[PDB]
Amino acid sequence: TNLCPFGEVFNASKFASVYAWNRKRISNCVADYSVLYNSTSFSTFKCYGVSPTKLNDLCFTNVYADSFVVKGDEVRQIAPGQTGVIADYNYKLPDDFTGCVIAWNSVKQDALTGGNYGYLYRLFRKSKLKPFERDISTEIYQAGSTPCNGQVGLNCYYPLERYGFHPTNGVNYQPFRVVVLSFATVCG
Amino acid sequence: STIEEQAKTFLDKFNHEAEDLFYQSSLASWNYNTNITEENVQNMNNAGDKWSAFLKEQSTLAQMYPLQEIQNLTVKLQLQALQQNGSSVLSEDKSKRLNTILNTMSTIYSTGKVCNPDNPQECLLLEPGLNEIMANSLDYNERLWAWESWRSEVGKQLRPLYEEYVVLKNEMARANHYEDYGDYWRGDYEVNGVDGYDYSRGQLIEDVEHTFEEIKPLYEHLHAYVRAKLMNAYPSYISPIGCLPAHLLGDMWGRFWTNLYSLTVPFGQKPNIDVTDAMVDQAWDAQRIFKEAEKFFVSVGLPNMTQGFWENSMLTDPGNVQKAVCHPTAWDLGKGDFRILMCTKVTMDDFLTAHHEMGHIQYDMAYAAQPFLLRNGANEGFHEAVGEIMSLSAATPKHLKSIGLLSPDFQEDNETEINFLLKQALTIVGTLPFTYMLEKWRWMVFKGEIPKDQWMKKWWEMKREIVGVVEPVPHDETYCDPASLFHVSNDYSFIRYYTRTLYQFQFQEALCQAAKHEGPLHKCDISNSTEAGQKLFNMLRLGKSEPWTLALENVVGAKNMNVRPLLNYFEPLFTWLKDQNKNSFVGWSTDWSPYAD
Ligand SMILES: [Zn+2]
Repeated sequence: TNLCPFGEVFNASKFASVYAWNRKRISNCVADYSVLYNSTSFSTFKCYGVSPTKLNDLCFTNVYADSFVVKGDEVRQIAPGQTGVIADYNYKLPDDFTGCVIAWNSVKQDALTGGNYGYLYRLFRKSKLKPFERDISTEIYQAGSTPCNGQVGLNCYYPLERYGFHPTNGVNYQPFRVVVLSFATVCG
Repeated sequence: STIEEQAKTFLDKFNHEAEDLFYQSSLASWNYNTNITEENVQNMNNAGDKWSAFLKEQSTLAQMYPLQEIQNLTVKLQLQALQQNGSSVLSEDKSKRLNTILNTMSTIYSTGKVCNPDNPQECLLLEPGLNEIMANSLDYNERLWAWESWRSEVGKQLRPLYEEYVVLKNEMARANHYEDYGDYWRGDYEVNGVDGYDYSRGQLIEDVEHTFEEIKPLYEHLHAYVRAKLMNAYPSYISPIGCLPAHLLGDMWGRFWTNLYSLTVPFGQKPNIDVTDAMVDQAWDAQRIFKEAEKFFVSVGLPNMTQGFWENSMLTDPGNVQKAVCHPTAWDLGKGDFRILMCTKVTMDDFLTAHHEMGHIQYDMAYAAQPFLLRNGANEGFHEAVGEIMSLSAATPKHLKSIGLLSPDFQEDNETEINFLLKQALTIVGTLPFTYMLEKWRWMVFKGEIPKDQWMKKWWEMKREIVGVVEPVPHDETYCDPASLFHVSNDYSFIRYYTRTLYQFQFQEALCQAAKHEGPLHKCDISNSTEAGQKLFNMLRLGKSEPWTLALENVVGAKNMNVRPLLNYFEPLFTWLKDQNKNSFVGWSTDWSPYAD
């Protein structure tokens, strides 16, 4: 009846920083689930709870999709049950995930010679993130036993740090765009 | 909220803000070293100005997490490397002298030239000119001249600076609670708080000395042999029982006796191994050399060079326009950018010194996953020694027939091997007395056991006693010969070369025992041997995260420097030399000299 706008989520030119990861809610529509396989660009494309072929022949109650940018050493933490700054303090997936994490290298776009620092991540938090939680608080981290007074100093750090994306990193430290497809009106 | 937890968080902000500032410096220090332009000279210094300043900012910060409250030793190690407030411990007025001295000394050494009496029209730098004399010339007086005019016309200028140098450097070393500056340098080997693996600074002077004593028999017999061979090239100038004249040793100082090979080849009838010619014919490029070097490391399991290594490294030489420093170098720039910069000619000796550099890169890449501060070899000597064993294994005739650069019609009789071993002895064994002296002279100066009015007295006494080498012209306290050597007048420790030599044969014995090699060690070749790779990598991936005595013991099974593998590598030569000397004199008199006086 209606087509699911997954392209404008994959085809978008600008992405969110991983700490403020985007989420678009796809419902009451129908789209192709194999237009995401013979793309042969996705370095990573692993469903952790479902199967690409079956999806077409199953209808779903809710298809959510999240989009963000992380470094290559960290797309491994966009997987169920892992620990790391990104998965603990920026984007957490549940242990009962039924879905699919799709990624690819974006040096072409997100790396600029001499610096590209637009993308952020949250280095410190007071606790870990409940699954699918989003924390966007630019509030000072009290690492010490000394209060910070909204002022940076000894054992008091600003929580966001900046990704430096250069086009001569290792695949190690290069930018990467991720999409996390989450899962009775969205058919196929 | 304990100090250890707080220290971890501080190190964890330092690890993320340095990985980029250190990458901005490496990234800009590459452009000055590949495009040499006065513009790029400035982008470099600013990047290093930012980096250098950032460290001392963090340095003063780290000190509010005292080690006295740190238990996790990796945490303790990082805080230590960072808490060392270093040369800033002086007054700001003295730090200006110290750095202007170091820069004045450096700019004298690089820019010193001497001009020749019988032709003032021609003047010579050391850089390309005197070094060509001191390597090839067979005329005693010309060698005498380039030796003596350097140590006087340029060595004298460094004498006053060197005094002021020592005075200031001592102030910094004591302030940091080292007894002298030589003691400060010995701290590189220092290990504490780990049982059965500790290692004090004062334990190095003994071990370097206890190990040198087992070198003497080999050296003495190499000395005597080379002397007898020199006593032909210079019939009326050399005494068959006297020290060797310092200007006849093959280069400006005698650091390596490499250039004396033609004047001392054992079986000169035998055709030497030089594959320079087999490469040209099968068409080889710096791409192929470094592709071959890459293959050797993959035959032992190690990872192949990163995609960005092939794209950003400088392997050849545009030349003409752009002006790079062509010293072979290996680069850990940060964030996965590994690069080797070498202006590679199609020689063989440039193919073996590329296996050296990729050894570095292979090593840099193993401990790349460590924390930022713990990214360096286990000690100063570890990192060049990993490279030498790669040249040792690739130079071998067994290896050159694998890759197809040596003819299968090459006969490996005993004579070609004694010829191969002696060329190794001139370099490897030569520099050990030379290196052990030069530090022990400094160690003493910094300890004050040698006054200013006995500086050059006790230098050449030690050249005579320890090294069997004599000056051709008497030198007073107005000279300053030590600082006529590049390491001395640039503020670099030099015992690193002594310990690296000993390590590499320990490493090479092991890796060649796990490759199930049967034969003399000198013919080993750890290629195709992934059991060898795995034992090496296990140490490589540590980095300085473990006490160096444990890294060495991960490979060779011993907690210390060991000469028994060194002697072993050269024993087929040693025994030949002994017979060769049955009617020569072995040793030297401390009080002969080539001059009336
Ligand atoms: Zn090297």
